[PDB]
Amino acid sequence: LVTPRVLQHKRRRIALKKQRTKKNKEEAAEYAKLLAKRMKEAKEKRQEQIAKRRRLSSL
Amino acid sequence: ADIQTERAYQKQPTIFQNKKRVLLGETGKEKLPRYYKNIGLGFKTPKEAIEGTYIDKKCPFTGNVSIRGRILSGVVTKMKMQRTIVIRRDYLHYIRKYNRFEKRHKNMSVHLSPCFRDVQIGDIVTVGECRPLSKTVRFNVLKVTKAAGTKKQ
Amino acid sequence: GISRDNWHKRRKTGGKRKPYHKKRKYELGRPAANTKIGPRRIHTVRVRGGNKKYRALRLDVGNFSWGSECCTRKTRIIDVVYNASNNELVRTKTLVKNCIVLIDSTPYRQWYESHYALPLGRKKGAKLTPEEEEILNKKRSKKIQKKYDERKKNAKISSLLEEQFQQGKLLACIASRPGQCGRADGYVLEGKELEFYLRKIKARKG
Amino acid sequence: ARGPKKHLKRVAAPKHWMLDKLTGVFAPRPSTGPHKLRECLPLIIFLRNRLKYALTGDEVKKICMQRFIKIDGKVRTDITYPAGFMDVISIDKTGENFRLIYDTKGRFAVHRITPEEAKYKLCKVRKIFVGTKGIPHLVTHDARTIRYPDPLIKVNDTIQIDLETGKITDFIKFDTGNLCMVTGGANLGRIGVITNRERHPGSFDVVHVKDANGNSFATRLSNIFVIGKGNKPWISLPRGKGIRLTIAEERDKRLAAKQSSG
RNA sequence: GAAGCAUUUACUUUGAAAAAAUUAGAGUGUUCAAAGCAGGCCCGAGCCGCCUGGAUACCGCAGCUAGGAAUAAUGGAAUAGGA
RNA sequence: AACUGCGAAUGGCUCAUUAAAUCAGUUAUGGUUCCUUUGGUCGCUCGCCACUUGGAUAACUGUGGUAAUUCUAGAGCUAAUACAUGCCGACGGGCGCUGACCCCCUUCGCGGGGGGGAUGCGUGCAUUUAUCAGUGGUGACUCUAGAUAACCUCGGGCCGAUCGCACGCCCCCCGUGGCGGCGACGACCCAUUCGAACGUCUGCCCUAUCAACUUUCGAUGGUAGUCGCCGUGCCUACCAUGGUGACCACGGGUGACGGGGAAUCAGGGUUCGAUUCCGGAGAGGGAGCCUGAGAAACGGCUACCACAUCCAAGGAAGGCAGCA
Ligand SMILES: [Mg+2]
Ligand SMILES: [Mg+2]
Ligand SMILES: [Mg+2]
Ligand SMILES: [Mg+2]
Ligand SMILES: [Mg+2]
Ligand SMILES: [Mg+2]
Repeated sequence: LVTPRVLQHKRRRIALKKQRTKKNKEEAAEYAKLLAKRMKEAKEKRQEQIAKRRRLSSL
Repeated sequence: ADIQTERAYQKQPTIFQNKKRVLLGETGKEKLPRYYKNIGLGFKTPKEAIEGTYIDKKCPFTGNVSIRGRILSGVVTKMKMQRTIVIRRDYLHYIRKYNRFEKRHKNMSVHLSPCFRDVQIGDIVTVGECRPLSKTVRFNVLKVTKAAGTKKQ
Repeated sequence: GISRDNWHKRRKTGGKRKPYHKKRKYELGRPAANTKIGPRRIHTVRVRGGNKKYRALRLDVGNFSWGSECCTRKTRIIDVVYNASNNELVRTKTLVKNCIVLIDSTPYRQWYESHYALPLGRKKGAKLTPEEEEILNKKRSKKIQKKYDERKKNAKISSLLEEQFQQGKLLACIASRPGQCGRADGYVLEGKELEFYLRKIKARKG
Repeated sequence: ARGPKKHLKRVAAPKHWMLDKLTGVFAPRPSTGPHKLRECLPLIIFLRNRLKYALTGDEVKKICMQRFIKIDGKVRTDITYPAGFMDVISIDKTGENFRLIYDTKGRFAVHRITPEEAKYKLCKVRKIFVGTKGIPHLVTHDARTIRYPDPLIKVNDTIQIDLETGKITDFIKFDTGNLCMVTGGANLGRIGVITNRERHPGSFDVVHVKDANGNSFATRLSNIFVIGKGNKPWISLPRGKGIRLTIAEERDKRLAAKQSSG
């Protein structure tokens, strides 16, 4: 029998879907900016190593 | 003589041979690519495994075995029983009451890949433990050391 | 039942060993599937851990790959023609892991006609006209004809595959294990192993 | 045996539990959980044998079923739940907030920490792998699976996570000169500074540790839990600070203590 | 510090790992003891409790690890295919 | 009461078997399975009931059978987190092939170099193949993740038709709907815990009045399979002729379960360990299975053998090496 308790349970299930897809989106965006800043640092260290090669190739 | 001496076609499973050989290539000479791997623990891959043409699915360098566990040594005693040799491992067993030793030995059958060509009786081999390869074979030859030889008559 | 234990074999020295326990459930075997060619019949068996296996008892279709062209099509299996283990597995038409089969070649040639726009496997041509002329020509545009010609310059197929496509049947090799997975999938034989297996099949003839 | 065992005899129990002999045949038999059987402390013995808030197992069962015992911020009602190392037990009716860390005898000591410290814990990275759709994961010395960690974090490093979110706050690398605690073996519970790590391919790596008094010792890499950046621990060390006293100087200290108070 | 050892072993010393119980052994007046793993200190009473233990050793041979290198075995240049 | 779920594979007992077997220390799974706990994951898929679909069956009523059992038949009801069947939403699209058409181009008659694109065909995880490139990782991958072409088993993989406790919030389009917190149960998969199973190295009593064994009917190895949870003569086909032994193989005995340990007591040693902890094995003897994550289970079943109980002689029921 359809009861407002049953409809409340259905709404609760849909709300769990909403909150977990929002969780996925937020986590992915935060990790995207983390993977920017990290290995942006590693790229600039490789550029520093290349600049060290250039510095020690002209003395 | 050739490598295709069985009823089934012998090939390395991870090499695709039919890679669209067209007129831009030479007919010949073509040489099909060779799969080999570096096993760890500081053991060099022999060059005969690099440009040999044998197919051996139990070879530690061109096959599907992985070396893990124990690394042992022994002396070759039999070289019958194709692609497999018998080595002998001598050791001393301590007996407490007489506080002396006695001399014991154990044979184990090991897989000898055809990347080791000049192997003779009396040679010292290094073996590495792998998964069971047959009823009695659990080790695989990694390195062959000659004994008092290299000069013949 | 049928058991695949170790303690019933003789020792390495040849000595006879005694059993110290009854045969356990974890060391059982089962009767072989003996997959044949016919309308599809698959029985499931409940296995260790509650998982499933699929005894393919009779199979008629399979998923085979060209490989050189990277074309995978479902196609019908016609016959078993060679087996490296046993000849009775050929004469009883049994599908096992490394057997050599004959498969229908129409999906592969249909992909070839649709992709390269060259007639493949045609004896004399201009016979199936109201389908083949419209599937080869299209009166297509210019740049698309240019890219089709760029495909056309690298569209040569070996002579063995050519005569097999003329015959309508291709030689393939199973790569899955029917009776474990319930499927008979594989690849089309090409090149050196095609020559090898053709020589073998010729050799048993006479 | 035809299946898994569900009992545990009393003399077969872990020694560091300090169970006696005459009070039973059986031992509490910790349930399956985020800690191993030999490296845990089920709630029944922590609540009955160490804190003595209970005298039997029924009293433990009812104070658990009143639903105020919190392990890592979650209410646990299973009286044989494996508590395990570096885990925070909060009572928060009496307001204790213990943490489980070894003393220098290799035994789980009662260690009261402040309410502000009970927000976080230290976890040791045991695996990093990439899951489906190319997203990385890590598995701690607990069963915790953290998704999207920092890409600088490698295996057998430690991470500071905060409870009730599970997110990573900070981490330190396993590097020479960092403070560590030994979490298994003969030197269990000792605290020192990493000086050397020599690698044995195939076999286990051994790490050489020097404590505050210069007593150098070695142990396997699996029994190393880094706890601080260089010299300062990130948690509160227990009484004794992980310095193992010899039996002679411990006897001297005990005699001096009984002379002062006696 | 990344890499390797100008032989490889035995030997010896060290370090890890060798269940608990039992044995040896530290502490503790079970009324003594065999035992046990406990206990001890102030109350003029709020004391709405304080201190402390539940060590340590040993665990053959085989396996792993780091120093020594005498003793014992073994190896390198003689058709030089030597460094 | 009964259906459903779970447990009954732990514990207890005994030491008959068992001599590189069991077992101990060591090591391995990069060669596998794993109920439960714990942590991840559960709008990632473009595709005329959803404000809830369908049929039964117990308990219950009632008519019985048999000498006899935890034996059950026929009739009439009624449930589900049992058994099935099956949407909506997210959902706007994105991405990859396909490309009729449309636009700017060397322009001269063309060769043109770039762009938009209607229409189609596919898409997620798991499965089974094949190909390509080389985000994290190990001493070492044929690892992990990615890309492509497909497949995806009707004894047919997931993508919630389940259940409690608080009861609240938004209303224009309009007051009749729409939203919400905390749990319980559930799940394909990954990790974790408890393991289990298979392996590596070394180690066992007496006997030669046991010196050669094994190999037709697998003995040792190779190739391809089959089966299995996986590695492997585990089994099959085709080959090769191997493998072990005076450093005691093979065979026989044991009044032999192994070990931690026990007695003795200069140092050495000699005996003992059925027996409360760990490991194994068995349930009168052999054999075969069902169910389940897990058993070749015996306080489960089937059969034979040996004992044995009740019977109205048609049948039926057994298993103390659990506690007494
Ligand atoms: Mg059950
Ligand atoms: Mg006996
Ligand atoms: Mg015994
Ligand atoms: Mg027992
Ligand atoms: Mg049994
Ligand atoms: Mg039985």
